[PDB]
Amino acid sequence: DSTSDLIPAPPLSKVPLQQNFQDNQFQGKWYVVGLAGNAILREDKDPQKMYATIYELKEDKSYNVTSVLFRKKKCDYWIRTFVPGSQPGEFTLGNIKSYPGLTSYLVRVVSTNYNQHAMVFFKKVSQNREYFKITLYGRTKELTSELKENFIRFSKSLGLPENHIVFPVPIDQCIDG
Ligand SMILES: O=C(NCCCN(CCCCN(CCCNC(=O)c1cccc(=O)n1O)C(=O)c1cccc(=O)n1O)C(=O)c1cccc(=O)n1O)c1cccc(=O)n1O
Ligand SMILES: [Am+3]
Ligand SMILES: [Cl-]
Repeated sequence: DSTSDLIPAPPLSKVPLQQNFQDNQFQGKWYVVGLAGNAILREDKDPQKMYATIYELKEDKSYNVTSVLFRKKKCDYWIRTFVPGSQPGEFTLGNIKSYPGLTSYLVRVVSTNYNQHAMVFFKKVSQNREYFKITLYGRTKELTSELKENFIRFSKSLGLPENHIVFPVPIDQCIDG
């Protein structure tokens, strides 16, 4: 039992897909350098820490995707599968039935140059609520003011105000394996 209120998800027409997506080149470790979404809230008290996400391309061309987070003084690992969707660079979550409440989960790689930066769009419906986010990935923990501003401009184009955009603080624990 609850009430909640969310900024509506954008139409998918407003979310570009990276042209000629190269699944092999996208593999390896990415740091989460920016986050924006209808459940992202800039929280001064307890700032969001950076985490890392590792993409491994399997034989069947799905990804095994592993996120590594520092929480409660430990390294925490979240492993899931991205299954190729309706065009290259688009995916759905594998084994959706195994996640209670979850009815849909879409990933779309918006842009990347494979060896420095990427922006990836996610949309999920859980308990009948529609969440969306944009993740800014870096191959390193830093990215430029310019790239941050581009991410902010893109996020705003999807209806997000500035207080729904955060830049996680770089850390050294866990994520530099
Ligand atoms: O609104 C979104 N995100 C911002 C709030 C994140 N958060 C606060 C942080 C929680 C900490 N964790 C979660 C790590 C563990 N997770 C899970 O066992 C899990 C299982 C199944 C689906 C799923 O989504 N998760 O996370 C991350 O930091 C983390 C790292 C990497 C990828 C990732 O996805 N997460 O969350 C939430 O509580 C939340 C609210 C609403 C939806 C939602 O999925 N989550 O996780 C969102 C929109 C659309 C797809 C989507 O996956 N997300 O997260
Ligand atoms: Am999530
Ligand atoms: Cl991620």
